[PDB]
Amino acid sequence: NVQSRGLDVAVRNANDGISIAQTAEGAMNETTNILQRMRDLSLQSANGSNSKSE
Amino acid sequence: RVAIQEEITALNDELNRIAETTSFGGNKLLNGTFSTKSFQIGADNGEAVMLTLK
Repeated sequence: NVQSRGLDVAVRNANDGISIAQTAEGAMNETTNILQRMRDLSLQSANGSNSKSE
Repeated sequence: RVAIQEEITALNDELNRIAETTSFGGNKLLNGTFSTKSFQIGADNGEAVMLTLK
């Protein structure tokens, strides 16, 4: 009985850890998308056609 | 000979006007201030080609 109740808590704690790892990954999804945009801008800015203004 | 020289000087001033005014969005090209500019053609950095305008 003690092991069954403890195992029920264990699934709850495993799920909570899945929740935190899931949320952290979701935020890093947009960090990747932002960095990719910064990389496209950098490549566009490396061209010699641009003057200082652009 | 002086009459021909008049059109020679008008045309010579025409060449200097072309050199000093030709531009790509205000970026003068033919007056020698363009010098060498590298154009980035590639998905990764470091792949650029040097265009020289004289």
